[PDB]
Amino acid sequence: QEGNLGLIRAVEKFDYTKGYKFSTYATWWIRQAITRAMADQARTIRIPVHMVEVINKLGRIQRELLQDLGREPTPEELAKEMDITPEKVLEIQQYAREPISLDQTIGDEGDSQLGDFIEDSEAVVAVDAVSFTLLQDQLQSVLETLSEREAGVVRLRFGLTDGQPRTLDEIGQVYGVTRERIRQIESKTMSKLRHPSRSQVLRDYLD
Amino acid sequence: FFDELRIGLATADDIRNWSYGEVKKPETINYRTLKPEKDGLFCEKIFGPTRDWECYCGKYKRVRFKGIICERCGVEVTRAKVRRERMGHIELA
Amino acid sequence: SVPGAPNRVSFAKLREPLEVPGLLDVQTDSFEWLVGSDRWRQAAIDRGEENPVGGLEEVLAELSPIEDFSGSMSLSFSDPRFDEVKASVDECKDKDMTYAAPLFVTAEFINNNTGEIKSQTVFMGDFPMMTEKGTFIINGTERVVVSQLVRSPGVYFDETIDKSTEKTLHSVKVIPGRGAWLEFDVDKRDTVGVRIDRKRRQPVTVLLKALGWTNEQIVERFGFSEIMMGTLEKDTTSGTDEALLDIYRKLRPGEPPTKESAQTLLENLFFKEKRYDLARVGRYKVNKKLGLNAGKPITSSTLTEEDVVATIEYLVRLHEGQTSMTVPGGVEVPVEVDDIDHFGNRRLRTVGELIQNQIRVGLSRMERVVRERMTTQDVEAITPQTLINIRPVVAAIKEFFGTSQLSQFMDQNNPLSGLTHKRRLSALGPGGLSRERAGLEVRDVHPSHYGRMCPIETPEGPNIGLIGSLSVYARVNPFGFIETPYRKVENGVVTDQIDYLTADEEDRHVVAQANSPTDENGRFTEDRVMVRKKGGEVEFVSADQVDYMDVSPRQMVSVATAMIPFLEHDDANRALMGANMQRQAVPLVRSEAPLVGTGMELRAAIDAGDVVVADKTGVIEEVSADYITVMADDGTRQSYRLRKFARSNHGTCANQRPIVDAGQRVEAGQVIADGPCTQNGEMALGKNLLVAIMPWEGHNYEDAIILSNRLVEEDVLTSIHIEEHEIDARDTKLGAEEITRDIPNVSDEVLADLDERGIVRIGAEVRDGDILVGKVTPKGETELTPEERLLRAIFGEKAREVRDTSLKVPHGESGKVIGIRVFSREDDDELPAGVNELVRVYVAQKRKISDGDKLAGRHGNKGVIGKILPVEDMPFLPDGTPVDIILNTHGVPRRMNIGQILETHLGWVAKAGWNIDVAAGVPDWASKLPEELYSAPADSTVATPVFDGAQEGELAGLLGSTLPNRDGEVMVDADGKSTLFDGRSGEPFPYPVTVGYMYILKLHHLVDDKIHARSTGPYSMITQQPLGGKAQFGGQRFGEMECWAMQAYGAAYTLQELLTIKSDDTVGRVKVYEAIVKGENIPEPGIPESFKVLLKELQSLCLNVEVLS
Amino acid sequence: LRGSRLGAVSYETDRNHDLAPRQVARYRTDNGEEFDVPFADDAEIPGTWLCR
Amino acid sequence: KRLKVVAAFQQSGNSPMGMVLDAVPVIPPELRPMVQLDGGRFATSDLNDLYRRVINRNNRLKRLIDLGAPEIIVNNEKRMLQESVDALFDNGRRGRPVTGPGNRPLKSLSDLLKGKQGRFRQNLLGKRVDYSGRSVIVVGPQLKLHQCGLPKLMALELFKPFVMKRLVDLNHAQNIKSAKRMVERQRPQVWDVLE
Ligand SMILES: [Zn+2]
Repeated sequence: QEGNLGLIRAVEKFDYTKGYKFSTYATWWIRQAITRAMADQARTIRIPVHMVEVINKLGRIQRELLQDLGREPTPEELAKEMDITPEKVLEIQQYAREPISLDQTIGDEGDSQLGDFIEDSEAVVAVDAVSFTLLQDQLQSVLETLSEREAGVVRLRFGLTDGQPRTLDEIGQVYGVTRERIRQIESKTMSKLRHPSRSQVLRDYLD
Repeated sequence: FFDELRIGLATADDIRNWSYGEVKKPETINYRTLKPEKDGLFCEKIFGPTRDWECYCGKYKRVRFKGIICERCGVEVTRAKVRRERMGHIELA
Repeated sequence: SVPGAPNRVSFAKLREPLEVPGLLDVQTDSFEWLVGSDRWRQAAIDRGEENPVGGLEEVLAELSPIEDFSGSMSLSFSDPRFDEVKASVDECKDKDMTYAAPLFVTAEFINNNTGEIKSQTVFMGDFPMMTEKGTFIINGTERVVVSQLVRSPGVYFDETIDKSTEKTLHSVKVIPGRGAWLEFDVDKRDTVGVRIDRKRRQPVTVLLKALGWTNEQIVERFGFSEIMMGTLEKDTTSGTDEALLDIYRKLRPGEPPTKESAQTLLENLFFKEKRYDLARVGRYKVNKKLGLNAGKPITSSTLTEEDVVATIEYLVRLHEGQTSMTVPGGVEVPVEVDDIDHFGNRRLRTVGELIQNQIRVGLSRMERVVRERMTTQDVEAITPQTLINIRPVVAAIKEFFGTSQLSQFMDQNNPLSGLTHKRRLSALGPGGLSRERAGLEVRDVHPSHYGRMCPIETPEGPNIGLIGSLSVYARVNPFGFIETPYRKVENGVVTDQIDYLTADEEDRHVVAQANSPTDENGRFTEDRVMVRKKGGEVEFVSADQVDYMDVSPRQMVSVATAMIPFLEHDDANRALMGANMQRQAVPLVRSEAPLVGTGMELRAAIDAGDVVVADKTGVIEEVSADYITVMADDGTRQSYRLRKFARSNHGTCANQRPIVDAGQRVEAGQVIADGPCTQNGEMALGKNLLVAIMPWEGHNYEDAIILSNRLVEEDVLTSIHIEEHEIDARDTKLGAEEITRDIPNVSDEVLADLDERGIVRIGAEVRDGDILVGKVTPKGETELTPEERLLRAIFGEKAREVRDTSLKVPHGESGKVIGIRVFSREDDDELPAGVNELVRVYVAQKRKISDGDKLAGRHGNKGVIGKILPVEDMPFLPDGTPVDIILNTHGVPRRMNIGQILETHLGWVAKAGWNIDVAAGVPDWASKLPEELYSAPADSTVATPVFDGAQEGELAGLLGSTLPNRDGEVMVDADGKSTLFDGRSGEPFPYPVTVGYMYILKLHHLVDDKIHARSTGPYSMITQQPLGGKAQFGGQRFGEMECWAMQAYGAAYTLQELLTIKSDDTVGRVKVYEAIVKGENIPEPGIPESFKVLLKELQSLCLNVEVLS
Repeated sequence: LRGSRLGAVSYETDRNHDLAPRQVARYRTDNGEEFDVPFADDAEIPGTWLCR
Repeated sequence: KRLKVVAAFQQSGNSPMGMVLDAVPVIPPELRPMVQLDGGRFATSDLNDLYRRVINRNNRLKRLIDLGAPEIIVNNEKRMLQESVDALFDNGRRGRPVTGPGNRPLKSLSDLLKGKQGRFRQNLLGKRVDYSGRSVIVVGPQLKLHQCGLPKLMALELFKPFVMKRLVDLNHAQNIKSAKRMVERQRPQVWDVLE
């Protein structure tokens, strides 16, 4: 079908006035269309035309240069003729990789599958889901309620109550004080809270 | 609550309704940067975000916003579990 | 025979006329044949063979000469060469590279159009040369090749009856080495319908007409049969072209027939070597079965039309039922139906032929590629090196070892296990009985197994029968048929001529049993002798009728089964179980040879290759724990390195230690060092300890075992186990992975035993979850939660952008680090692509016996350890010595293994010396006892050969003639029983109990590595279910029968909890866990992921599955 | 082995009683159908959209 | 027989239009995920391939109608589209099955539930469970009929959540994580709570 598309595009350019045959001109366009399609959608991961081009160059050179020495060329030999450095060659080789299917059966039987033993790195762990809540019930609830307005700056500074962290002046103007006053009260709060007498309870989460 | 399970023959309108987007392009994931494409089989706009309450363009990344559809890339900030709950449809020629 | 064999008195009454041959000849000789070593040709020539050819030389001679389409130029191969192995065995194994040596084949090129010729060597890859111990080393792992049992090529006459019409029909199935098979037939309607292939059926008369023979020729030779009389007039065809064209259309319908291609195609599939081939064995079998080419060594290896008409003639004679027939020109031969499981046509292909098949396939593909590449190149500057591309042969050889089901990890659980793995025979694998089918009929014993394949040793799983070990005396004929030795006998006299016989050639004669009596000269004492007979049956015959005899009583049993004392007193089932379990015995810290055993224990060690032996007579110069040195008698110095605390494939310790001292004059073939399970060069798989047979408070109920705490105090049954952990640092797209001491989010005390380069110190003790190698990897996730921001701002841990993905000890393993190895790309180590560094850490640990461990004897009496009791709770003899083990009485008779009682009694007799007085001559019960057995000292060792052991009368006399202890008294009476005092209450037991010394093993099915359990942890991604298996937190499976049991109980709620909350309810698991932690009420389960996924699948199939309420 | 999903998990405080103000727009389509999209407080008013 | 077939549609509400498709649904991606394994390997289910074979053949057809190609070209394209959709829904019931690299037929949607594997026959008959353990069994003659002996380590690790709850309840740990870490190394003062 792609060859048919190439034939169509060839016929919209074949020119009798030059005296050439239709086959001679149309072969080039047929090859163009077929190769463009075969390089554009022959992989599950689309390596673009310019990248699959260099991939084919590397493949052909690796296949051909073996006869010169009787070995499969390594990055040194490949780079010596690809006009590119070894690290880029390694990147190209990695880029040419293709994905395998999960449905392959492993274990000398048609019972298990390649995919049963995939451990999830994103799966929620219940304990952490609990722990954070406890922290939310220990940090925000107790330790915050010890300095009134002096602790109020922490609510806005770190955005614990909304999630939006605030700059100094931005929370100095909600009250009637300058940004440096906010910095000063924040320093007072940091010095008082950082002391071990209160940090002993809060430290054990990641001590 | 479960009382009985009906199995009908789905029509075209039901298939259209089941899908929040149409797959108009055959790529799965970008070979570089390893992210879904704008109209591929894994697009975030159709099946939802891959990161919990995040956005493709990064303009929205917090539970502060949920249910909001981004105005520049179309991904709505919501839990990543929707990627196993939403379907897509292909309109045949 | 063996210079260093410890003196072990034997109860043997018969004499050995043939010493046990090498126990690894089957592997080494086959490999030597494959490589064509001159040291194999020297032996092959002695067999009266002229110009013998090696297997690889045969593969090359197959493609010699080569030609193209028009025969303008010819190629040739010859003379394979081997220079030397790349590196040593130890270096090859420690550098996890592949053992191999280069292979060079001299190629030649001839130009027919010009007469120009040339030749040169061609590098044809690296061939994995075998080691001395009959194993290969690939990628740092030791592997073995197990033979494959298959059906030999030939003619298979067969018969079957019809259920409906009670008519019998015959067939002749022919299976070739390669190509398409064919089979004759005699239908119930007398139509002799051949099925030439998977294509359809037609009368054989057409098959015969299509090639040469006309209508009037068939009457010349078959004018004495009824079926062909009818067939020659039922059919109607006189034109050879029609018959040829008819068979052409039926073979390949829809193709254009031609009058010449009709003969061309039929000749291209039966009578040409390039498509259809019968190996050297196939022609031999067909010729002798039908009497063709009598005695001719002709090299033909493909069908001959004479043999086809001979086959139909044989079928005709068999259908009539005549006893014998004769082909005009051949020799007279008998007529009978052939057994298909009989070892006269079942043959084993060994390592040599298994490798040769892959070499042949690779060479064929290479020949295809070269015949393609030939066309483009010129005819003056071309050379074989330019033509040839060695890729396929090397790739196929490398694919064979790493992927073939017949290349197996060697069972290095103990020397005996490895010895009996190299000699294993397998019916499964490619080219054999498909595992899916696994016919139940072929598994049973056939009367030809005697002396060739052990009937007792088989796996107890579904592979029963299909796999068995080779016999002790068996050797493989060059054709692949197992021979066995027999003593030639004559007119009432046994001769000294021992001849190896095959099954078929043995079937012609009469073979007598070994135990039968003979005089000093060799005459048979008894008039009537019990012998075997052609039907594979046991009969009695007079002296004149006998024609052969077995070589020794042990001939029919394998090496492992031979090491079970008093085997003949044990049923086949328990003997099989004991033989299987003897291969599961883990070596102990200190080995002890059995007090009572067979005469085999010696050889089974020496031939196992795990004992260092002297290569030359001389004197030991200096001895050290790490290596030994010896000075030969011809001014030569040899040095042997001893392995120390090396890991085996299965995790055990492959330790070695010396047994000689400086200034000791050793002899050739004398053990110098012991293997894991060895003492003084004798196999030591377990410990001999005091046992009393009696029930005891139910702690040993239902075959459980009870142990004295002594066995734990003095480490009698302690074992060393070494695990091997790995981790590789490799690059990523966000950054490289680094190995360092420092890792985020840990205390400095966690890194106590970590080097500056991250790896733990040698000798440091590692607990569960400890750090073995610190390895940080890029993370790059900067937007932390505001609470974490606040906490990290409060304290000094400001921020980091990397993970703590260090290597940690598995949850359940512990020990001391005994070694570390590091491979780095910095020095161009052969790290597989995509890896920068790799580190291996060895963690070794001692294991004392404990509750739940498994111990078994040599007679299939395995049991778990129900209780370990203090030394003061054990029953003790009057002298005060407590018993170590006590076994339940009720298990002995019903399980039906009385050999253990005799083992215990003879063990007691051996432990305490015995002496029999001679006043009124020798006692009657000791009439035949050898002189050396009259008196022995204490702590002696005795040998009881299998099928020639101590009869119960002699053992009863020995029990009655025991020596006293230090106090001048006997604790065990003449009946093998002794009084015992209860360790708890102190009162003597009301009745005497039987006591002695039993040799018990420690099985690798330990409790230390089988206990596992899970509360909550990792899951599976796709299925959202907890994962299982070897990994930590391996969850359990709630199958279908469990659901049925719960349903039968009416447990609706518990079933729902086990199916939703605890398996795949993602939103329910967290809520249940937090409710438990808070102590709140468990929420009701939600919709499981399984149902949701099923609904989504059915929706994807355009089915509108809508839930109703 | 460990598998990845090109994603991540977070557990911060969800809620509904406190929310950012949506700005709801509706789009008519060339096939005759209409759809709705809620946008953020930025008060943006996109003129064109690609619908389900 | 034809009545027994047709009467199903009669008065059943479902019109026969269902068996002619104007749009083919796409199963959610997570059931056909694109997983990055160790070392950069990617793995993806065969469905992703089959779906592409549709989206390609459809797309090109959308082009061929635009160009007004001859009847033969468009007829062939529509035949390939029908064959590709048939392979997508249930492979192998017509012609030879579509195969991937090597020699193996791809698994279609119908193969997800019809064969030996799949939901109905394989995945719905049992599943793995948490809060469970396994070990060898030995004879306890000192046990009452309603008693069984459990190893200390197995019982502790299996009751871990209850152990932490009680430990934090009795002020042995200041928070859940502290109790968890204490139990990880089996501190001596937890057995009195486990019992
Ligand atoms: Zn966005």
